[PDB]
Amino acid sequence: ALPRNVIPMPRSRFLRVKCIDCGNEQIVFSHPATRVRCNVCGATLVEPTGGKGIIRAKILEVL
Amino acid sequence: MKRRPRKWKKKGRMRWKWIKKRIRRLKRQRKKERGL
Amino acid sequence: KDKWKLKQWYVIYAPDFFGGVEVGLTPADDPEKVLNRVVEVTLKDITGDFLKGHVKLYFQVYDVKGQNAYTKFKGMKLARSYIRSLVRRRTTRIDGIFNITTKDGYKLRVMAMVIAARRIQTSQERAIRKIMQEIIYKKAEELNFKDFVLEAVNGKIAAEIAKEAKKIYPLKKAEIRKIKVLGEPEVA
Amino acid sequence: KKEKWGIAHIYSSYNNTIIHITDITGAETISRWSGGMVVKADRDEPSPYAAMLAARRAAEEALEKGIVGVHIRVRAPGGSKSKTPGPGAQAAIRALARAGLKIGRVEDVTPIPHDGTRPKGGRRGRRV
RNA sequence: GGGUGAAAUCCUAUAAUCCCGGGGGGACCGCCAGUGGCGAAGGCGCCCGGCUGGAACGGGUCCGACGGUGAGGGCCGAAGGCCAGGGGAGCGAACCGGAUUAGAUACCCGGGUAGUCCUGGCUGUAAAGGAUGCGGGCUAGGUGUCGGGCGAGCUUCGAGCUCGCCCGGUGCCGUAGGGAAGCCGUUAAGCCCGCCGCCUGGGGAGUACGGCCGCAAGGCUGAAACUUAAAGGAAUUGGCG
Ligand SMILES: [Mg+2]
Ligand SMILES: [Mg+2]
Ligand SMILES: [Zn+2]
Repeated sequence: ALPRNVIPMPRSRFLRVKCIDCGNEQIVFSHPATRVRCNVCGATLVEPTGGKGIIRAKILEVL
Repeated sequence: MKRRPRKWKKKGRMRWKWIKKRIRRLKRQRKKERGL
Repeated sequence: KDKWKLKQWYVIYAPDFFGGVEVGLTPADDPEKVLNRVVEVTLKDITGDFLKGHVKLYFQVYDVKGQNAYTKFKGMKLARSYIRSLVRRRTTRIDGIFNITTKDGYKLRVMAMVIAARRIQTSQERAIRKIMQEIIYKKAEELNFKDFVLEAVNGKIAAEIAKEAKKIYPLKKAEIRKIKVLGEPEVA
Repeated sequence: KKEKWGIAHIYSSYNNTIIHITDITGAETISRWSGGMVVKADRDEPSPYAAMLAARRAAEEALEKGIVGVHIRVRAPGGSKSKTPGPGAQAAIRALARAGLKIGRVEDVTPIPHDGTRPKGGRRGRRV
């Protein structure tokens, strides 16, 4: 029912990660194309690898 | 030379690689021997 | 003929760092003729064990002091039927050839060989060659000629390639396959 | 010591066979016999029987000069020609130890190229 | 010694074939190697460093129909041949001899010039073949295998091993359907929507006459008088090697 071939839908999410050495809360992408670093302190949050990033913080939601 | 692959078939004839070489010799003689 | 009644037998001697031991006899007329001959003996024949009978060693004469012909190391080679049985279909042999020099000044050319346990990609295959080069040169810095050679034929260098390289792809049988010296130290 | 060894170079092709006994280095030869030095006609110069006779006459001459054993090195033309030893190789090896000599280790030393030069015939072979 | 179905021409006593220690010289990169990979086709296989072209996968990135095909024009194109300079080891059109034979201008044997290799140009041809022009949509399944990603399970934690799924390449057995059959069958020779090139019984003939290119050899375009009842294709039963 309702094949994927009609109305396609993504497979990647928006997360609500939470920093480690900053406490800050953010939103990021799951398959990023750049190096997601924090918006106050500068430590990285995700890393780009091929398909799906390999995050480096604490997740609160999947949005 | 614009040849046609029906003639490489060898059934009731001689080889075509050798008919070509013999047509070329006449196209030469008609040229030198006052083909002008 | 009577030309054979003018001969004389000489005793050939292995190098010093293998332990001077007799390896064959040799006939000649006058000593000046037996001066660059090359003998081939296996590793099973010096410090005899029954495992390393596929390692061959070449000794080249350099001295004749009265019925005693002392030799000098010249090369090393594994036997053809041995490395012929390691290269099976579906394995991806990897081959490296390098030029080195040791502390004394002996310049050498060594030829390693690794054999993967399964077909691998060509980018995993040059990484292993990089590993080989980087632990061969490094080994050839703090070792003199007498020690680099002594552990090439033993398997002490191969048993280290086999440890570093395995963290790219699991292998079987790393070893060194041929050595040939090129020069000597110009001095001394 | 008093133990003297040597090497036997055995060259075999489809048209002849040569047995050559030299000292431990190969620099002084002791006895060299062929296939056509024994039979009389050109036909079975390569046969295993001619090899049997040549190896016998070579061992006879080398045993008295002081040889006791011999290592074995078997060879084909190789190189840019055939890569397999002919019919007389094993027949010269089996009739060399029968005539009194010992035998050490055995190996084949045919030359093999790593993509070498070009052989005869030409794109069609011998159309015999 | 060499070579043969069997020999002979040839090399060798000015010491060959064979074995050992050295000096030089050109061409090619074995096994691993795989209906495996890359390229528009021709084609591309030792290893290390530098510059460069294209494609697949992942993508709530950007532009906003910018597309398909393409007469006439333009670049790329194995081998061979040509014009100038270099080089020449192995192989070898022409050529010189030994044999086989009724002849042997050939197959077989011993030599050998151009060529094959490099730098600068011209030529523009192949069974250049998947004998199958290129873009889009749709119409059962099963099973190997190469590249990316995803989800599980092991692990001597390795750029590792096994299983399942999605996308793109490369193979096989096969439904509906198509075909004269051989056989094709989501990588169509099936049902549709496009554009360009070619075909019209067999020979004469890819010839004659004219034109344009090439230094030549040659390429491209290309009829008629006449003559003939068949020429072609895919499969059956035999007879035969
Ligand atoms: Mg056109
Ligand atoms: Mg010839
Ligand atoms: Zn932070």
